[PDB]
Amino acid sequence: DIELTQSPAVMSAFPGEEVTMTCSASSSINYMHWYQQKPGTSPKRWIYDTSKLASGVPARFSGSGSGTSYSLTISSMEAEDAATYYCHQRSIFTFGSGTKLEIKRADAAPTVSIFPPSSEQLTSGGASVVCFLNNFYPKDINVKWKIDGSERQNGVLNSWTDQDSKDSTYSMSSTLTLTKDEYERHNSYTCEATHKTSTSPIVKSFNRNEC
Amino acid sequence: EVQLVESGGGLVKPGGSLKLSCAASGFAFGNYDMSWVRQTPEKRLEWVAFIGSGGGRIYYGDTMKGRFTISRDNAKNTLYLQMSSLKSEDTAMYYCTRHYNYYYSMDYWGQGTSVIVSSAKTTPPSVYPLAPGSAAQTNSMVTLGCLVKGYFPEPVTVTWNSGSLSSGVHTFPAVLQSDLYTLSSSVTVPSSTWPSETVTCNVAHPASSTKVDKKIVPRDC
Repeated sequence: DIELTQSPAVMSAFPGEEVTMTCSASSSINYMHWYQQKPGTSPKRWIYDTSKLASGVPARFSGSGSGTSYSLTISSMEAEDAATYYCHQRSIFTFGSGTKLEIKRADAAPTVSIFPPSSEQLTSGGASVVCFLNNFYPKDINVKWKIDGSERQNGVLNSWTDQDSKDSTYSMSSTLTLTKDEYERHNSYTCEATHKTSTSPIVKSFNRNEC
Repeated sequence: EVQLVESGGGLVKPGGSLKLSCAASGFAFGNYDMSWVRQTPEKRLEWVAFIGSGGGRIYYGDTMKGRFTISRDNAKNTLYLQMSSLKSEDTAMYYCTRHYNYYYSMDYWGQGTSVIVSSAKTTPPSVYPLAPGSAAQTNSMVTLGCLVKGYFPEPVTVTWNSGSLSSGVHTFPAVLQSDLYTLSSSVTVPSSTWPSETVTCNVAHPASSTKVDKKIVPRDC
């Protein structure tokens, strides 16, 4: 039918910048709407009828377009504007897939720490090695695991937090799960973070046969 | 004033059914068109159903295929959505919304009610203390953790010293390993205060109605 697409899918900017995001329609439609969502809460009416601001919306926001192309614009962006914005219109089944606006800030290297499997998880036949990478920027970051001098990439799961409310950093966990036997069969465990704050990685390790 | 409060969500097996409700306050419920909109785990938003002020005109979304039924009771200010023959792709957060004028923007939304459709069964979590051990740290700060593994369904809530430790906490989004969710939480405190002053993580799983405390203590080697 008439369907919507949005662009860009993700973008980041420093506060003080102009911001524009686009919503387009496979054929001509009118009276476009725009909804704001932040993690953990419901979508919220922001702009409606192509150009009308909902109540409580700063005058830095403006909406425009006609036919098959519409946009939402922000002057002098503020940190509170960070959110995902979705377009939708009265003849459309599926909402546009959203532009996520994120906050740009100064680069920062992660604080890294590594944790051997706990004694009580071992008693149950399992072994998770946990590595935290906290308070870095930008979000792009690489983690490498080495066991006994060899690189390993099988039982690893990585999870990022949403951009932090207070300082706009990101944190991530990287978890390597094994059984007890495979853990008992190797000695040196290393967690390595390669960011772009560092040509040289940040390294944290332990030996199983210690403690 | 205006309030939209939803209810009836929960966990159901494929093929099953469930009826959602949305209680209203603060306005003349009979004057307004109402809708249900759903957000998939992929954050995708879909117009599931629509109903006019009187209940005489109705619309359903494309993938609905006869299995949804929207109704209202303007005498009890309540909106309903009956779901039949559920599929896994019907898993979503479901929102009750109100319409403003005849271009059909949605000016008020409810808090949402979560519908999960799978064969998995409710499982309490395991909670393991993450102390440094053979990877001891040696600076002004120390980072500790708790590992939460093997629970279904979401969510869990993690606190530290019953909420007293709030700064320096990162609790990461859960990840699905084999129909069971796993999550970790870290906290950073001054190096001088541990184990001198106790650190405990508090894990709550509402669905299994379980509460467990794990003190983070140094190991025996």
